[PDB]
Amino acid sequence: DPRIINILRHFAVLSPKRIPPPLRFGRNRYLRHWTIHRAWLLFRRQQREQRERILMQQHQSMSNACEELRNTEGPGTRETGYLYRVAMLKNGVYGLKSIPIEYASRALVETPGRQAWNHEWKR
Amino acid sequence: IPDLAELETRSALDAPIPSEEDKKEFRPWKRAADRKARLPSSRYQYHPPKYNRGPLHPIQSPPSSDPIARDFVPGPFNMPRLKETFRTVMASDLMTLAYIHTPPGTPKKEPTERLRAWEGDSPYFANRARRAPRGAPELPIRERDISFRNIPEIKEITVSTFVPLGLKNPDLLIVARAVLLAMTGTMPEMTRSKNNVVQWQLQANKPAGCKTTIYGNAAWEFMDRLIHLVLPRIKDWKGVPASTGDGSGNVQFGLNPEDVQLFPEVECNYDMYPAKMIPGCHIAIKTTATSDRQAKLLLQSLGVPFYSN
Amino acid sequence: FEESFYFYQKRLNERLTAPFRKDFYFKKDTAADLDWRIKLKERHGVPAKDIGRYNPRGRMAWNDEVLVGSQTSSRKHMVEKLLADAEMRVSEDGEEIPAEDRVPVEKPMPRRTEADEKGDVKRLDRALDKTLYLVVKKKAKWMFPTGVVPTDEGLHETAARILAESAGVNMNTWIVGRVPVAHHVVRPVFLKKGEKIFFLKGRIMAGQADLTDNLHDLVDFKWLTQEELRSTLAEEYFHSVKGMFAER
Amino acid sequence: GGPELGSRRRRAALATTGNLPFEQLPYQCFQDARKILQQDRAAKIAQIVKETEKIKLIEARDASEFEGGEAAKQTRIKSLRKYIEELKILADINDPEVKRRFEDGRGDMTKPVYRFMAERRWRSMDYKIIAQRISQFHVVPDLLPAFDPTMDVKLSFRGYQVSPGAILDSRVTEVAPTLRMQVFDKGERLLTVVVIDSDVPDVTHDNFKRRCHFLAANIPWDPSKTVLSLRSVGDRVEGDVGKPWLPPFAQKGSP
Amino acid sequence: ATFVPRHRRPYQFTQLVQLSDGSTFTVRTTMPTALYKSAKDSRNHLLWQPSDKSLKNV
Amino acid sequence: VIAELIKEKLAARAEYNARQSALRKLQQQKMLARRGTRVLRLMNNYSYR
RNA sequence: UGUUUGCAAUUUUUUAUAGUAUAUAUCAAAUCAUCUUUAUGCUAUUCAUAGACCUUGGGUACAGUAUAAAAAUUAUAUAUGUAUUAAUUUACAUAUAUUUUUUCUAAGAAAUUAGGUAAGAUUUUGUUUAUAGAGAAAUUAGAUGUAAAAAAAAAAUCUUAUGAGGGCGGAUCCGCUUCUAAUAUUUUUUUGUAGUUAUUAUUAUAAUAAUAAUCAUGUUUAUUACUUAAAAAGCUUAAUGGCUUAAUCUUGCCUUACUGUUUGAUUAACAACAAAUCUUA
Ligand SMILES: NC(=O)c1ccc[n+]([C@@H]2O[C@H](COP(=O)([O-])OP(=O)(O)OC[C@H]3O[C@@H](n4cnc5c(N)ncnc54)[C@H](O)[C@@H]3O)[C@@H](O)[C@H]2O)c1
Ligand SMILES: [Mg+2]
Ligand SMILES: [Mg+2]
Ligand SMILES: [Mg+2]
Ligand SMILES: [Mg+2]
Ligand SMILES: [Mg+2]
Ligand SMILES: [Mg+2]
Repeated sequence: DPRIINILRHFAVLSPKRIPPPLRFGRNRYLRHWTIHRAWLLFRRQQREQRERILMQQHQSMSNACEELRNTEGPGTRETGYLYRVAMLKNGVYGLKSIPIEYASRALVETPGRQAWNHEWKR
Repeated sequence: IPDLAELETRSALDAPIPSEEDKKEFRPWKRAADRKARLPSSRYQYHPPKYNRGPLHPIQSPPSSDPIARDFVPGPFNMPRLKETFRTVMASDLMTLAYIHTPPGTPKKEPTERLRAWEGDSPYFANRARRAPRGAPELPIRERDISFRNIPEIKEITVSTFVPLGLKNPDLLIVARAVLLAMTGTMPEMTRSKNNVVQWQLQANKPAGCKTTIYGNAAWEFMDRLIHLVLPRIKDWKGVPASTGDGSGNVQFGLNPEDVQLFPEVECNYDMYPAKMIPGCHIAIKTTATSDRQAKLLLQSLGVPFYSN
Repeated sequence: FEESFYFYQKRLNERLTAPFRKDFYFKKDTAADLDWRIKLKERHGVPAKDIGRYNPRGRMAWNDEVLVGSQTSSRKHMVEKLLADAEMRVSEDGEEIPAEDRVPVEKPMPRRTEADEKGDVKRLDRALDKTLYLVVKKKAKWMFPTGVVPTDEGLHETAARILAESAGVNMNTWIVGRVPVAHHVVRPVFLKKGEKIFFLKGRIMAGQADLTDNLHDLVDFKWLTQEELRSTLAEEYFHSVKGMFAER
Repeated sequence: GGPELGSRRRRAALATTGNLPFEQLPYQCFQDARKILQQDRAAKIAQIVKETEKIKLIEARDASEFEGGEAAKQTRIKSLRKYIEELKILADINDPEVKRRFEDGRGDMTKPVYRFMAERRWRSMDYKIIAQRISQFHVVPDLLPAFDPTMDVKLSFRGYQVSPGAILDSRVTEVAPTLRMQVFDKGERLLTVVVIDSDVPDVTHDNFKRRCHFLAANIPWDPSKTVLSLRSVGDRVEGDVGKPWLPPFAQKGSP
Repeated sequence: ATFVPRHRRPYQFTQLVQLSDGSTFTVRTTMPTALYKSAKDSRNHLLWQPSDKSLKNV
Repeated sequence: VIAELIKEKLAARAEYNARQSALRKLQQQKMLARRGTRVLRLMNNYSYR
């Protein structure tokens, strides 16, 4: 009971009748937030257009490569489109071992570790 | 230029940044103290109402983005390191790994009506009702290709707990609700049972669990806590089953009570919950993907191991 | 602006979120409780360590914004306050530890490593906030590891073989698939034979390149950034691969 | 400390605070945000000068050079002009003082920025009301086959603003009303005002007839003008009154 | 008259997380601990590091 | 200068409370006369009620 | 001084001034319980003050990296140690309680409430995919697609018009009717399909062409519009019909589930009458 009463007190401060009220800004305060909200959503637009511009440029570099490759005769006696048809195959792309977990598991960090990189890694 | 003349000339954005001498005289704490009085209130005293009564009611509510609104939630406090990771390294790898080339002058693909109509010379066919979905009774969504305009991402996550024994012992529901509160940072909503089963002592229409939903950054942070702090600490964990997937780009899997108390938020105050009351949970990761093989390819990009099942 | 905006928003969450209940995390009159109450009083009641001093209630809750040049919103100041709050300030007996006998916590590692200071271009722990590219010199032009495609292999089987025959097998690498991310064409001189190079993307997770006993006539190597490739690779060679670059 | 300065809070704050422009209040996030919008306004202005010159080249370009000819030359200048009109709004839609100036009614309606915000304000509440009145009172199709208003019109009788569709006493409506109009497109134009009674009973033929209670043409108007008193359309305001104000009336028993 | 609900969110702190590799990053959580040291995580697990021999005991 | 504005604020309020009380006085007076009036009308059989 | 403390920002109204109807201020009401002691307390330091580490206390602090200068201040009954003074006065220190500040035992965890009105939501059943405990049977999460810069122009076919008060006969009614306008229809004769971002090619960062992307000045959990067979669920009880654009569901405020009289119908209710049903003023 004493431990359960402690839980119920945690749900009491979260009651709709006890949580803090909606903010009340004056004008100069309301306009300062309107200016900060307008610059944040603009910063997000710039980061979006940049983010999406690079993706479109990577995509076009792939297209220009896979368009040339589609019209290449070779190597040797292989006919036109061979390498192109071999590059468009998706064998193993949608399986369990598609992306190595040593690469995906390494998410970014604010500061590096004691050993940032392991040059002594051996096969 | 005449066009530049139509712009506002009293530009406040083109003003110089403040001065230091004038910044040293700006002391909001001293203004109120040295005032020795209360400033008169402004005659503008509009306050958002508690109810929305229509688009034509005299008193209208502002959008949730308005700070004075009742739905306002303060904006981002940080950048989740797993969203930055995906948008920085992985997004281009999925776009490169899953890429099918379309020649330049390829005509667009016109989708065909999935509810077919009767076509023919029989006079009956004219006013026949459209045919049923071929195969299943409900139409499944069609898969979109992964391109520079469709990168599958994580949208939200739903954590839920089903506690049937809470009908006998109401304390199991208070504890289950407090774990999902600390595990997620939201206030869960109680759920009820829907079917009667005498063998299982299950009565219908009685509170028997809770559920949360976290969106945006909160969902990316929850995955970081889960993939990198919780799942690695489960004893003899093989991975997420390869059978998971609803056929629309959403992944589901369940945890045990011995794995829910591994969450840093639950193991810090583990002594405040009674014994043998911390529940398990069902975690549904909803992605922007459009297939089971796209959602599995997305989680593999985040460090989620799968095992054949 | 991101640092100012986060800090600006962490104080709005102070005015709208429910208060902090210490009784839900610390048992009364214990080592954890006494440690919390001591460091809480030094913050003047604010249970948070990264928003300075601000009371969401009272006659002063309207003054929530900091002025220009405020160290409080910086990312160096919050980490200083989060580390100053992690040190145990109360021995397990319950008494305050002297101001001199307190153990400072191990501080985070710096973002700029030693290689960043020296400028070693053969090091992979350099420029940790950017993408590094492996260029190799062939007995001399800097380029990426290339090789002719035999009639037996494809583009992804040749790239995997060329890389091993060029930089050793001691690199934990991953060819990102079979699709080429860039290409460079050298027209023929009507004579001489032209070249149609198709580049495949690769990621390295551990190891280091090794040019000993390489089958191709390679001399040196280095790991460069995008801004550095522009000064090392040829103008036409660079114009063809730059579309493959990333944000960082 | 007179009323000409504003409200009491202003006159009180204007004497207990410092003289510092609102845009220079040394707040950290307010200034970092101001710099983001300052560097963006300079990028929109630089874009207006770039598209402006791009039109000069296309203008000097003879239609014979265009694959589509004169038709393809105007469809391309039409798109550049519109693109320019959008950058002129986006160059000031983020200004905090342009918003203050507009909300105070002190906005220059000769500029696209203030007319853009005036129409947005009008289309939020007052347009939805007039739209509902036109449909529920069957003004369409009775008077016009289709009608989508594009300017604001608020009429008042003896200083008292009347709501759209309100039943007014015959003594109140005995004098010509005063229209508070607002146009949202640039330039000066001539307006024509017509007041029509749509429910005049004609017992002889057992049907309703229409009757004009006011008619006036050649009323010059610009987006800067606000008030128009129909009494003064001949003497003060330039116009041609075809029919002076007739007091509205309704015989007993009719709807 | 549809009700306009308000959000009921508990107090959230900013926490420093130090993984087993010594790397650090900041998160947002409800627990009041300022620094969370992790001795066992994905950086020290054989299922996430199948090519790390230090963690391989055979 | 702030005390003057506050005195103007107090004066406008105290003035309204005075004119508001004077209006409430007259209303209670008119309600007292209306509820006290009694109109006895000739209904039938020479009876008044 | 209700309204957030740096400044004419919502709607209508009162009063006053200027002004000849407008303009500003002001007032009230609606929308909303935002919490408000400018310090009287706390904190750090120093000194008197005993003296082997004590009470009580007097100063000091100068505040944008805001500050010691309020992170939340009430009141009372009993008893006690110290000290007090002309006092169980006062302060201190507890223990026992009772208290206001509603601010700490989840009703936004419960009840299947069925009518009037207003707003909002619009496949809820079943089937099916997946999902710790979980199994034939428990919960949760899913299950259509499209569109969102912008048109311009010529003819024809009708149909409409309280359009031209059209014309000819017997302004408005009827029959003939030409013109104009509007909706619809044609696979119709077409014109245009940009701009922006980037890519490739050519030309000398700009121009031209081609290709791709493009609802987005907006807290992406976007939003908005249209579309998503039939059955089923729901709608007081069987069956049939109907409703999904409301007759279902949710919420707010309510009780018209009102009083009297009365119209036209149910091809003159039930193949009469009567009790009935619907409907108007
Ligand atoms: N959101 C929009 O206004 C918008 C406009 C046009 C297109 N889109 C499309 O939507 C998809 C992407 O949406 P998005 O661009 O809005 O994503 P977004 O990531 O920028 O916004 C989603 C969430 O990320 C947060 N966020 C963004 N930047 C952050 C930062 N630096 N630090 C911390 N948090 C941050 C946002 O506040 C929000 O919570 C794409 O298909 C894009 O083209 C979105
Ligand atoms: Mg963004
Ligand atoms: Mg269902
Ligand atoms: Mg099962
Ligand atoms: Mg009903
Ligand atoms: Mg109701
Ligand atoms: Mg009959």
